[PDB]
Amino acid sequence: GKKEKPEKKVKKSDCGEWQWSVCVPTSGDCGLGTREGTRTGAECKQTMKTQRCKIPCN
Amino acid sequence: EDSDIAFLIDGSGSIIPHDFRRMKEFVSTVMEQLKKSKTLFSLMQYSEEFRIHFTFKEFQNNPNPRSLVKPITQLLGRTHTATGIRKVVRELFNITNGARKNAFKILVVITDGEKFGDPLGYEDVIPEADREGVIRYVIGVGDAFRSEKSRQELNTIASKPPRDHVFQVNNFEALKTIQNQLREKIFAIEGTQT
Repeated sequence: GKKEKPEKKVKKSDCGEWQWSVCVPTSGDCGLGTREGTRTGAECKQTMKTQRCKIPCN
Repeated sequence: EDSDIAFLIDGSGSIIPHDFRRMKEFVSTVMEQLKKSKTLFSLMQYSEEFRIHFTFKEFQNNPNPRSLVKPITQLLGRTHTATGIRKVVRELFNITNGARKNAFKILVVITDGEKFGDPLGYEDVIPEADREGVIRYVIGVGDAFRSEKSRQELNTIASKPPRDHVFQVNNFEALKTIQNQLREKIFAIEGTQT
């Protein structure tokens, strides 16, 4: 073996990863789309992100 | 090339000439702080009929909003914001009217009352504007937008999310206070970081 390794220490980084939403269109017959992701945590503040998607119209 | 911003002001008979003045003060002041080197403006007034005051092609010749907004008079009538925005996407944002292709097109609507007497609905107009990629912002002014049932129509005129494209004001004078947020949210092409 190598060495028994239990919970030595927790990882830092952000309080969590970013939320990945799907591109929900506004119009079926081609239109704009939106996306929103939020980040929360103990010390991490409520970070909000709102992006815009585009329909391919294939 | 940069952006094509069109202003849609209501000319209904409910708005008094003194308040209609506050509206033209707003659009001209907003037009100035948003006057870029590749940004053109267009404005169409609506009630039951529609009157274009200036298109992007002529704003390029005369980039002074105060001289094109000053001679603007009221039309008087009811509200036809549905058929109005429809004409914007087809006429105001038309290439032959000075509208550029591949340029960011943003539309702002200022109304005081719920759509009454309009033969067209939002379902027959909005999905069209969404296709061409025209992003909208709406400003609610008056008692007509104090109820959440009326606010819904504002959320239909503007683009999602409503908490980003829907502004509400109690009086035409208080429009000066929303000029700041409008300017920032119209320049924000994407969600920046802190």
